[PDB]
Amino acid sequence: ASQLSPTELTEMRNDLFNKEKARQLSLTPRTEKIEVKHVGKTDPGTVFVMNKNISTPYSCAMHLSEWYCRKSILALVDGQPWDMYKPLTKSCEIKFLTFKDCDPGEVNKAYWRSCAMMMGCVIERAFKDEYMVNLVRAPEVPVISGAFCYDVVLDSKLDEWMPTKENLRSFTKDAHALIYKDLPFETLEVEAKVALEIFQHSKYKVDFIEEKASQNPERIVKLHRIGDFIDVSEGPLIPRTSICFQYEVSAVHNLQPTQPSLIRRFQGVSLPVHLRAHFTIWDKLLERSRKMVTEDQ
Amino acid sequence: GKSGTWWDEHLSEENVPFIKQLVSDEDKAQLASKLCPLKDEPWPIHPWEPGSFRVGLIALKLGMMPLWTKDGQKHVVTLLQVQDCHVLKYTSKENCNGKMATLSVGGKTVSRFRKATSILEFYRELGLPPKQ
Amino acid sequence: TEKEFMQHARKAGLVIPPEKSDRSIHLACTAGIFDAYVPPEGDARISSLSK
Amino acid sequence: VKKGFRAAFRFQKELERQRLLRCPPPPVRRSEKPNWDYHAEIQAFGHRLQENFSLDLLKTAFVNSCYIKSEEAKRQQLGIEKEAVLLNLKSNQELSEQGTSFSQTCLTQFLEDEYPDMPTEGIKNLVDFLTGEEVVCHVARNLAVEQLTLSEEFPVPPAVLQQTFFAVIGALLQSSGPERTALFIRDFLITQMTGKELFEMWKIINPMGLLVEELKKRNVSAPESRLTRQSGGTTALPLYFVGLYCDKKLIAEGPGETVLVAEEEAARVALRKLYGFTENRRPWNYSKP
Amino acid sequence: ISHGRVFRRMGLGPESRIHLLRNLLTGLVRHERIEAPWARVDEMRGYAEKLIDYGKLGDTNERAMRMADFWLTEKDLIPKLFQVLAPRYKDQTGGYTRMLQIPNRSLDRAKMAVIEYKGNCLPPLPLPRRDSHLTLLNQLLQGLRQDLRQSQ
Amino acid sequence: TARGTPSRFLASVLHNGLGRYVQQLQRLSFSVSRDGASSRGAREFVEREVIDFARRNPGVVIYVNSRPCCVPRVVAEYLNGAVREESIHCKSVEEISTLVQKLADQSGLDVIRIRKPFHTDNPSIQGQWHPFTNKPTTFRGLRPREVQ
Amino acid sequence: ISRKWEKKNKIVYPPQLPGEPRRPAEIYHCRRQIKYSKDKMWYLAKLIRGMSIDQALAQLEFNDKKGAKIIKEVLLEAQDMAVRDHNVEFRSNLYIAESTSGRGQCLKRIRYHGRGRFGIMEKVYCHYFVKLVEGPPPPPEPPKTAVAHAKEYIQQLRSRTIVHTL
Amino acid sequence: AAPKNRRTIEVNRCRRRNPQKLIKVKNNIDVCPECGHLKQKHVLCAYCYEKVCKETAEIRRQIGKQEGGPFKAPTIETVVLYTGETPSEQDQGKRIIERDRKRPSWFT
Ligand SMILES: [Zn+2]
Repeated sequence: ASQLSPTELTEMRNDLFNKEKARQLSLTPRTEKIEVKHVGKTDPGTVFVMNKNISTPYSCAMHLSEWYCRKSILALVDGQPWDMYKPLTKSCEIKFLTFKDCDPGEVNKAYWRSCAMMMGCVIERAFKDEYMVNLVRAPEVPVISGAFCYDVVLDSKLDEWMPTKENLRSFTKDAHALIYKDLPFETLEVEAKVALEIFQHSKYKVDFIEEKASQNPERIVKLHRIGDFIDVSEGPLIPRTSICFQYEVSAVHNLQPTQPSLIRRFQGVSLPVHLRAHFTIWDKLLERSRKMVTEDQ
Repeated sequence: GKSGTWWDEHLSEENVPFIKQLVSDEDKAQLASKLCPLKDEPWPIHPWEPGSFRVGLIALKLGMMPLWTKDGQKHVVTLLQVQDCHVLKYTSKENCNGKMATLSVGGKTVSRFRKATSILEFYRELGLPPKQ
Repeated sequence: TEKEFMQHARKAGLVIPPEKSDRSIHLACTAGIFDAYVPPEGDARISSLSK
Repeated sequence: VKKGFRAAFRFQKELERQRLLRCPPPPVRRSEKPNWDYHAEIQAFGHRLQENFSLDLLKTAFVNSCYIKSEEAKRQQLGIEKEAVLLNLKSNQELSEQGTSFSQTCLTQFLEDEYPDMPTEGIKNLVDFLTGEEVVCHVARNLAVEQLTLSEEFPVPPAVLQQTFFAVIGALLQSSGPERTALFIRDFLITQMTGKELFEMWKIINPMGLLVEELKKRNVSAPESRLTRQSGGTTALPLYFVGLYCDKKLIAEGPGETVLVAEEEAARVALRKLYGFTENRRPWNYSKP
Repeated sequence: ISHGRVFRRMGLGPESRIHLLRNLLTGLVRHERIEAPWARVDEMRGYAEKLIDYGKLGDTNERAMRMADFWLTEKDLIPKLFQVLAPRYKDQTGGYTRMLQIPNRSLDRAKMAVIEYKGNCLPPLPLPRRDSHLTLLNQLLQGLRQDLRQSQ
Repeated sequence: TARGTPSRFLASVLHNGLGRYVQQLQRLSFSVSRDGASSRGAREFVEREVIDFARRNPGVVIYVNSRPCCVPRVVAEYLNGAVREESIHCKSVEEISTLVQKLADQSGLDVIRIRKPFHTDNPSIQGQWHPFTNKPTTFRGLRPREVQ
Repeated sequence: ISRKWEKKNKIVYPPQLPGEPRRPAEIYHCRRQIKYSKDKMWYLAKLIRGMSIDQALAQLEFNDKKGAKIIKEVLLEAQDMAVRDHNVEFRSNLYIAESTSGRGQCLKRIRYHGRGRFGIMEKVYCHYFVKLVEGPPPPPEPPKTAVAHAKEYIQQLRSRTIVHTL
Repeated sequence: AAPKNRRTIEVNRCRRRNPQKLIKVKNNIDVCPECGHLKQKHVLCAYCYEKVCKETAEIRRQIGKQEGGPFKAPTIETVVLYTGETPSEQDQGKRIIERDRKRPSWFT
């Protein structure tokens, strides 16, 4: 830990991320073939001959049809939800999950994780430079609650203020500007040592990486990026950042008595393009999302 | 290309009656909230002057009926029902044409699911059901 | 006001010379191999001079 | 059919012309076309500008290094020995060096004696423009040195064209007098300045700062900008005339659509007046002493 | 001007319209599922409702007997109407003759409907299911409902 | 017709008359026939006047091909890359001499509508007119109906 | 008769230098002598003109016109041959660049008008031409804004000279 | 009434190429959740309807085989059975039609 400008911190973080991605692309010498089967319901028996650690379930959807690319939000690699731009590794079986499936719980969780990550990206780059803004983590609140949340610790000078409606609308406008540019949710699986060396600064992120690499015997934590923002998240994410259609930030709340310092919780609600609600229903959801949600035990 | 949509397209079998019930209750509560104009903050009430004109209303044509006068004559009448008539907005004398002030008045209540979004925002700010 | 279309064409070859002819098609090659040369299974291992 | 041959020949020629128009072939060198005699072309070139070149020196000035490398590569790949003249082709490098150096010094002397109140930076940028790639390439192409040039890449890349042009200048310098070649570079390079503004060859960035430091050099206190005229300020098509006053005395004026651009134009006008490069200046005197 | 004018002009006259609807209704009673142009199916559905009501009026009712005798042209579906169809809808009041839109007729590109009496031992039609309650919007609305119940 | 044809402005090639005048004609290539009634004027032009023309102007390279042709021709090539081809088919020697002298006299620029037969690069010396020329100023620059 | 659209798939390009754009694949297909009117076919081709392959097939599947299924068949064979012959990996990564109809060879019949008079009936035929380019459909040109309108008006004002003088 | 003058190709293009005469783009089209064969909203899927119609046709052919001749219409309910699938206790009085198949996994 030393003195570093946030801009140079982002540049060095991106450089390390790209170097790791390059070495992951490079340790495989030649193009290898995988026979990924389609265990879905609409196009059964379809096998794709894809490239190892190069091609993606979005590429499989491109082979199938354009509707698959448009509607498929998650993949299922033999048991598990994969984000749409994660290169495939072994000869597997695949199934595409959309927002209107019978059991869309996995895609709901992934969509809310993505929305929380976008909200954190908007928050980190919307405050004065001489305040220290640090992201603690995004609690894995359930969709049945009113909103997704992000925990942020601000510098000591801002332990007495509260953002007003204009500032909240500014946060929503930043979120919509982020939505307007189609940014893929790039993914990466790295080792614990590399994960620590990318961040190297925030003790909150350090303990987050420790907690996320302890339960894995291989000490691997997932890493995701939109544009030049990099966050640590649990579980996969949605392919594109324009999937969200309605996006807002509702309010921010404090939880002081659990720590000498102050941790704020930003809350927000979003609805995808496939599931847009009417003006009145969206107003109802907006009004509910302003309530504090406490699901951490 | 974004497909069209209506209010109850993605709503579930159980969520449709809930949404209808909740929206109707909010509508009725908003309608009942305006029952006491003289207690909220009434605008000053001026005496009637000779060259003065007051506001009208929006009614609904119910039908026609016979009627008789004390001299035995018969006249046909038309029944006009005032369903939900409220004053919506008031423009100043100089803000429309400088000739006369204007009062906008709304008719019977309609559904919020089939109105323009700007109209919905206007009625949300006013705190009243939308008018036909 | 009395005209139709034409050019009835077929795009497949056939065996019409043997139907009736006193001359035959002169061939220059054969159908396959008289007998396949089975290579030794460990030819790569025995790629040296001799054993 | 109709009997005859004249209409058929005419239509065949028309069709050939239309095919050539629709699918034009890539352009080729003039040396690759039928009517070409290189010695006659060189002599006519020398004669047309009314100069007495040394013939061998002109050939040397028209040879290029890349041409020599291509020829030796061709001979070594064909396995044929041609080491009788390839080892003596003696490319135009030194002639180009001499020509470029003398052209720079002569243009500098000309412009310095024509505009004494010019800065060294302004004179240097004027010389850089006049010897610049685009101007010398245009002059060389219009004077037909691109035809006699020997090199690959028939386009004759602008660097190679400029090198050969200054090699011709140096060959004239070696063959004849420095005064003669000074007249040559006058006639074919100074004339390129006609109808051009100073700040179209200098390409300055901060005219106000330049004017301020010029007045500081000249012991002039400071120019204050005042709005001398305006017509329409609340419209989308405004006109402003801003004048620069030094010690309550007007030194320059400039128009613009905005006050800022009007002030910048006034500063540019002041710089032009101070440096003596105006549209009203004495035209260049093309004559003989 | 056709303000408030039900009963579209179908055949070559009112009698032709009635006979076309009668043929469609007889086919529906026989087959439990009939595909035909959309407007004719609409009129025939309106008629099939009241046919089932007349069947529920009772076997021994003379008026119902005459109505069934007119509206069924095969005379072997009248026992069906009185002892299979009417006793099938004893509990329900008016909820039968499900009607759906099928893509289009091939030749003249006519708008086509399918109509079926409910019950219908035939295989089920691909009915349009509503969105599942586990979707994101429905889960948000369910959370709103639970929060409202708690606030009550 | 001008509306049905291209146009250009009056111009020089490389500022010809500013320093030294240079002959814009580069090459003349003649196709003339040994036999053939149509190449008789060209034949006698080559016999007599081509040598004197070449001696008169040495900045022009003249080639004579002498090939069988039904239509003798002259191709004029100019310093600016312009190529012009003319037929000297069944022309007298005086006609051909006038043609070649005209070719040597012209520049390579296109013979199209000339559009305003003068080209000045400094049209104004005392300053171009603008709506504020010939307009007096007011005290403090006060526009009409002002207060201070 | 001319058949030049058929021979546009026989063009062989020289191998690209390594550092070059991808040069997306280019597939031409057509159907000749369709028993349909060329104007009626032009309307469907105009609708299909700018879409991607999947969107065009979707639009043609629910059009109740005789030529809609014909164009759908042509597009399906074009897609199959694009993937099979012209080395297009993603079957959905195709868009329609050119889609047009042309007149075919027709026939003439007698019409027998209501006297000893008559007319000549024409039995109409048409061709359909399609061209698929590998890659996503190009974005539509956005309408020009008031900023662009003002910019071009200002440039028009600035471009004007003093005419018929020096 | 006869046309006084021939209509030009420019006028004809303006008339027959304006947006009122063009085909409109429809946004009712989405994928069928079952069979994924591109149905249209508010309209049944052609693939699924054809499947159901084929099964109904086979069942009706069996009905005609069992019924004998015309004018039969049994006065009892009906139930369709498949390979195995012993009849249930509730469907006693019903007519039984079992053709020969494995029950499709959409008809229960
Ligand atoms: Zn289906």
